[PDB]
Amino acid sequence: INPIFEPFIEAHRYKVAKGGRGSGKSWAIARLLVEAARRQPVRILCARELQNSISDSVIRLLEDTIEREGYSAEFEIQRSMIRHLGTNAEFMFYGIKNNPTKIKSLEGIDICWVEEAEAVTKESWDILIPTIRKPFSEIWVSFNPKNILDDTYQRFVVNPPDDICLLTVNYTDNPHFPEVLRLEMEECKRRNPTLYRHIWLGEPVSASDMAIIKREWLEAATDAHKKLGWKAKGAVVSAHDPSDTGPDAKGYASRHGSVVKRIAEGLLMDINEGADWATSLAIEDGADHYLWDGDGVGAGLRRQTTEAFSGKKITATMFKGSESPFDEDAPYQRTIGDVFRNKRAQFYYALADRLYLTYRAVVHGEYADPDDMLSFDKEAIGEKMLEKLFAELTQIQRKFNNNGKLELMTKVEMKQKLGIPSPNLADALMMCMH
Ligand SMILES: Nc1ncnc2c1ncn2[C@@H]1O[C@H](COP(=O)(O)OP(=O)(O)OP(=O)(O)O)[C@@H](O)[C@H]1O
Repeated sequence: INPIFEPFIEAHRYKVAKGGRGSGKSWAIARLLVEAARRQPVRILCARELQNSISDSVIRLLEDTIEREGYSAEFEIQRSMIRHLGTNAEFMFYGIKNNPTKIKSLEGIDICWVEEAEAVTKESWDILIPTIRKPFSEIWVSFNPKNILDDTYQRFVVNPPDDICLLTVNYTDNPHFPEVLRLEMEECKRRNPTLYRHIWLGEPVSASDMAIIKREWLEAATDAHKKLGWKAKGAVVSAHDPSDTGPDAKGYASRHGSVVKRIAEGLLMDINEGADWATSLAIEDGADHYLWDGDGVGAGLRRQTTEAFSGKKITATMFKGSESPFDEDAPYQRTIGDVFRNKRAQFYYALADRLYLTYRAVVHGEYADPDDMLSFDKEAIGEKMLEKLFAELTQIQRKFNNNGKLELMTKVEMKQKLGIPSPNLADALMMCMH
């Protein structure tokens, strides 16, 4: 048996293994679980978040282990069950989303193994954990970490329970590391160091220290006009971000007063189609104002935009983020110009203060004028889009400036350094602060 896992044979209420791909932690566990089964009448539940059929489950890998060691002649193998013929030990495999009624009813569970545990939401941990309540029962947990603010990572790494054996492992710890995987992993290290550290060295997605917007604010911000009770009041503003000539997706944002109402992504579109797209959406959303990025490829859109808005009262404006700050000589509320390097920084910061405010209002009770907060309308926007947006905002980053000014990493630099695509929803949403 693979020696790092030695602490698991001892008796802990919580046994957790976290790591990257190819760290041999599914194989090891299936091994230990099998060996335990040959020597004790243990009822072993194997639970996952989603199990739409039996093939999604860890049964195939227990059949493979069983055959690999040569134990085949000891076990009974059916469709949804494995049983040891001597000890009478039993494996069963359910999904926590599919059969919550069945999982509460189960009786006498000694060992529960959650696998692919990173997908397991909080509502499932709350349903499961009490059901494994026999004394000296253990709950075994394997997982690759995604975001640092997901429940599973919170529950065991951040705010651990009592009696936890926490093992960390990478491929750097796998004695039998297949070439099939060594290949995928070398390709990755070279093409995208940042995705590599996520995937293979199992480092979770966390807030950078240079980040201007906290995830928590965004959550707080969601439906914050429904939580504090105030309505969308103001002009409607729409923003289009034309992206580039690359694969990256076009952005459109839009709000009514302090409430954001549409976040749309524009796909498979050139500059003019993309132009026609956002232009119609701004008409559709009854925009009073409509801006767009002209810094790059968007510079020549001007004529096509004003022609689209002919007949309607809609101000169209080419926004340039690299230009000096709006009202740069005005004092800061030391001048504006002293404080921001360009309009791009100015308006991401407007956004963040707005967010931060709402967050203080929603979460600590502190008053703030609804004209100063920001609220995401979840029904309007639709949770898919909403999530894409939140993933992007939280990567917007501060970079050093030699004159003490506030300045952001440019989209090109984020793409180059973070290996992420261009944050065009964020950039579209940012432009709405004007
Ligand atoms: N004890 C072992 N003996 C032989 N090969 C092993 C052993 N442990 C791991 N391996 C090899 O390393 C590979 C990775 O194993 P495993 O699937 O457990 O990794 P994992 O941590 O579950 O990764 P993932 O997160 O992709 O599920 C396996 O396919 C296997 O071929």
